[PDB]
Amino acid sequence: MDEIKIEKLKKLDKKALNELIDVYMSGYEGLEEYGGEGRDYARNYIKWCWKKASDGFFVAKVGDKIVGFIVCDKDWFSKYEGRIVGAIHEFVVDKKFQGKGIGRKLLITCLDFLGKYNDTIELWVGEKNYGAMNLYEKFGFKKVGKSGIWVRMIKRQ
Amino acid sequence: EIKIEKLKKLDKKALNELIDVYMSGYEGLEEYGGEGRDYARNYIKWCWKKASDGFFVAKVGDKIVGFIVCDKDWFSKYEGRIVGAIHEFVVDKKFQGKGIGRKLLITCLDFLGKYNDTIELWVGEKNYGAMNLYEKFGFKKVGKSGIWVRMIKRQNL
Ligand SMILES: CC(=O)SCCNC(=O)CCNC(=O)[C@H](O)C(C)(C)COP(=O)(O)OP(=O)(O)OC[C@H]1O[C@@H](n2cnc3c(N)ncnc32)[C@H](O)[C@@H]1OP(=O)(O)O
Ligand SMILES: CC(=O)SCCNC(=O)CCNC(=O)[C@H](O)C(C)(C)COP(=O)(O)OP(=O)(O)OC[C@H]1O[C@@H](n2cnc3c(N)ncnc32)[C@H](O)[C@@H]1OP(=O)(O)O
Repeated sequence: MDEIKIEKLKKLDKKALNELIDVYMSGYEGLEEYGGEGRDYARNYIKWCWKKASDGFFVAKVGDKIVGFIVCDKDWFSKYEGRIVGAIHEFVVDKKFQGKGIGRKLLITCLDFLGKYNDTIELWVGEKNYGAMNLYEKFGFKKVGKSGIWVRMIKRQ
Repeated sequence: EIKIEKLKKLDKKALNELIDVYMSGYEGLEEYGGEGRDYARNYIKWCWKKASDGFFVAKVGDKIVGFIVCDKDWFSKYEGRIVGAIHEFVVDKKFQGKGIGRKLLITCLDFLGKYNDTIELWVGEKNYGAMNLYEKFGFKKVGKSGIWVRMIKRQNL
């Protein structure tokens, strides 16, 4: 059938950005409280993620279309850990492609990538996002703090 | 650093290195006593003959420290069709807990994913460490025969 290919996004052209935005909007539908409203919010955040961590921008593809992506930052400073750590800035899969193990593949790819650089991985997830938190805990992430509607999770080597 | 590559030839050097890894991971095959290496040798040769194109090794320098045997042509009567299979997967104890297994499994899934939508494997009933790792990669327990548990990873449409 169709292969789920995980690869580093080589470049963020208007075309790729458009696809990422569609995936983002699709995946965050219903979770606007955390994903923001409108394609503009998505466009700006994705561009920021690319500028900050293009080296760890992985996309899941089925054919010629991107169906999900994860942004891994090997150079993130955490005031909580008081040092440079790994971070996941974004992680989303097209709604139509969710529940098929694609997110799992992206997360494993992320852990393998960051594992070469950091002994700690930090992330923030919405407090109502029990689904994402369940996935993270299954991979060793633990809740360690909060900030408003956001929960901080960490994984140590 | 760790390097993952397809084994191109099962020569004397590679074979003895593979036996060393196998013996380490399976704590010496003490039931066989002085013939332990002979049993490991014959099994490795069998794996190589049956699935050489999916025989990957992890190397630290010029020495093999781990390996995985991926079979893209395994008939499973349980699934009632040809599926992908993992015959063996082991990392030298001195090199375990460093992400080598994860790298080998990612390589395995990438390889088999080009041919099969289903991957089957059998693991010891008390091998909680391996089962945990397989479950993180999407494998699910689906059966048992004697002291062996059958696990399957099936990609959904
Ligand atoms: C740093 C952050 O970016 S936090 C923000 C994370 N992103 C989002 O919330 C955006 C919206 N959600 C998504 O895009 C996706 O649901 C993701 C990325 C969270 C998960 O990816 P998916 O491809 O849907 O999941 P995948 O099919 O690989 O399976 C994920 C596993 O995690 C868990 N999981 C995922 N979603 C849920 C859920 N809604 N409820 C319960 N468990 C869940 C399960 O253990 C599941 O395994 P299973 O199928 O064996 O039960
Ligand atoms: C089809 C079959 O072949 S079944 C036979 C499977 N093989 C065997 O039983 C042989 C003996 N075992 C081995 O050789 C190895 O332990 C393997 C191949 C199972 C795993 O390889 P490894 O290189 O050790 O594991 P790797 O380092 O990639 O990651 C393993 C994960 O397992 C657990 N683990 C491994 N070491 C530790 C540790 N020191 N502390 C805590 N958990 C650990 C964790 O869940 C670890 O977490 P992470 O993923 O968050 O880092």
